[PDB]
Amino acid sequence: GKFMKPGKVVLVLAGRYSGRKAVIVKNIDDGTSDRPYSHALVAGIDRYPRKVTAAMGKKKIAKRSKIKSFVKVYNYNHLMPTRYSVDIPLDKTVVNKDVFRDPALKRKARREAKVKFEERYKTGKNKWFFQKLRF
Amino acid sequence: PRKIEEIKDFLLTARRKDAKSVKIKKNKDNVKFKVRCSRYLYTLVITDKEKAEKLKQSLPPGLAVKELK
Amino acid sequence: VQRLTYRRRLSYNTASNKTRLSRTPGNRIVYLYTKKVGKAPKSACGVCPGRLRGVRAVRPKVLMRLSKTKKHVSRAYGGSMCAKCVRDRIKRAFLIEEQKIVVKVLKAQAQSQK
RNA sequence: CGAUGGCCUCCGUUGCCCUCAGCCGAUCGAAAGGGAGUCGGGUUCAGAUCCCCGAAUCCGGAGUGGCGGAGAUGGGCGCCGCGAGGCGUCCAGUGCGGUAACGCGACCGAUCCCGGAGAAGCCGGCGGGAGCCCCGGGGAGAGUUCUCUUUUCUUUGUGAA
RNA sequence: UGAGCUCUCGCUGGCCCUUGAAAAUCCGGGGGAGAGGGUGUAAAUCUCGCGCCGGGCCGUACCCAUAUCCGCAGCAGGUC
RNA sequence: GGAUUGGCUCUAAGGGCUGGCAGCCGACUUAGAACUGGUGCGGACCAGGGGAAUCCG
RNA sequence: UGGCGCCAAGCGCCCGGCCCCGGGGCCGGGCGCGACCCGCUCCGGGGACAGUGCCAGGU
Ligand SMILES: [Mg+2]
Ligand SMILES: [Mg+2]
Ligand SMILES: [Mg+2]
Ligand SMILES: [Mg+2]
Ligand SMILES: [Mg+2]
Ligand SMILES: [Mg+2]
Ligand SMILES: [Mg+2]
Ligand SMILES: [Zn+2]
Repeated sequence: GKFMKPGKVVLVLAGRYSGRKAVIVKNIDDGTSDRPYSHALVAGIDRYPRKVTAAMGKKKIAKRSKIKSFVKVYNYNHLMPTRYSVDIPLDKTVVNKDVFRDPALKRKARREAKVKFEERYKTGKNKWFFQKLRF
Repeated sequence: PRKIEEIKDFLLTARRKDAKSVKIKKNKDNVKFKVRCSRYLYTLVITDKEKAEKLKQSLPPGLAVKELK
Repeated sequence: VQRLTYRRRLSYNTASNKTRLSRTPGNRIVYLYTKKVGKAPKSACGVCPGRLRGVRAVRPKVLMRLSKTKKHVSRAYGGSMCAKCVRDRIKRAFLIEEQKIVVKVLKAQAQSQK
């Protein structure tokens, strides 16, 4: 049946954020009034962490392993789904469709997404999600 | 040439060190204030009259003023 | 009717001696020499015949004085490749990577059976 | 690595070592090919996109960069304060918006690599925009008026950026 | 007001056993080597706005044609 | 190889804009008719003589 | 399948400087596998003929 769930990893296909990897946080397969097309709110990473390695100090490690995230609602036609998924928890109250009516709490949503992405990336799990797509 | 449309930035450019002189053109239905800077000539156009001659004393004292007769 | 003459010393109708009529405040018709028409950059795809959007179409040496945003569009490969070809490239890269992964896993399975 | 000057700060000047790497071949060859960027008015006996007046514009340069604006100024916790607002710890901050085409005043980045513009024949048809011509009037000045002719003729504007 | 004339911009088609320049110069992108600061007087850095200084050398008059050119000439010729 | 062609006065057909219709604008054409001139009308200018055959290319 | 690919990852062995308590921490370097070893023509293709120099005959 339907495969594009609220835990999927999606390759974003258009817009300023093109070629980035995001995670769907809330899908809507039936268009709402303001958006007749089916869509989904996702959280992605804009600046991937740099290729860290050994033989460098952990101050440099921390400086390089820093993520810049974005939160956006996308049309389904501009999203390419994958077979991967990440179980990273995102707070629904902070990250929701109401975040776009002001620029104050959108910064909070991006902050929370960035913090969660960093603490998950530091563990080394889902490492594919944190490497840029070479295209 | 550059047109200034709001009142105060005209005085802001008038008080710049670069500004050389301001000339006042008084035609019918318009009053034009032309301030000559290094790069552009800034024109401010006033439709009514009373704003014009209550601004005429608002220019900096050290800036040359020339009434076009 | 006032017949008018050239203003430069080039008396031939070459590609650089192109003019247009204009009315001076002195109530006269004079020649103004026109710049050549620029072209918007062509896509790096090599297939799409149109020219890129969002980029000013001026001569190459005029690009030196334009601002950065006037010469490109804020997207990956923006200002040099069209959006359709960018999407196709993205899909192709991801799909070939997946194909390679599945081929490698099938090879590993075959080796395990061997 | 070695030396100098400048408040020897930080940088400049070199001299040596390490490291980095192709050239399509020195050079010449177009006053019609390519080639950034100046227009209007006035002026002489003879010169004007060149002189004067007035509006611009391109390229190059600047220890201290001259200055604004952007990078930028947020969140959490313990607090004070009724609050406003103000303290002490942590954490982020190489911009932001639009589903998208893309937009916003800027929005770090080297060697290297890819691409674009420069950079393209002849002919046909059609459409848009100017200049000119044309028609009906308002003015201003001239011509005919033996008869007629609300008549005939001239003129009736705005540069670059 | 006009299938009016000229110029220019654009769309579209036809023809080729013809396919109809190069370089100087300039720009965008991919990458991500480096640099900045520890919360501030913020720093590195800005293709944004304004401001400061300079642009050297050579040609420039006139004829351009039944009289300023070439034909021995103020030549019914020739000359883009 | 034939006919016509001037001048003048008409008629008919060929369209746009606004609110099967109504109103308001309009650009050149084409055809037909009457009248008329000392049969003259592409009145100046511009502007193919024709046909039947042979030789050669 | 009209994508990307360089300027090492990793591993091993040494060294320096700073700090803290011989050990640890912090910063910054060197070498070697990764990328096997040895060799006498850069690889191929011809070759004592092509070819060249000088004589002789024909045309
Ligand atoms: Mg030329
Ligand atoms: Mg040369
Ligand atoms: Mg030349
Ligand atoms: Mg004009
Ligand atoms: Mg001359
Ligand atoms: Mg015969
Ligand atoms: Mg013949
Ligand atoms: Zn394309």
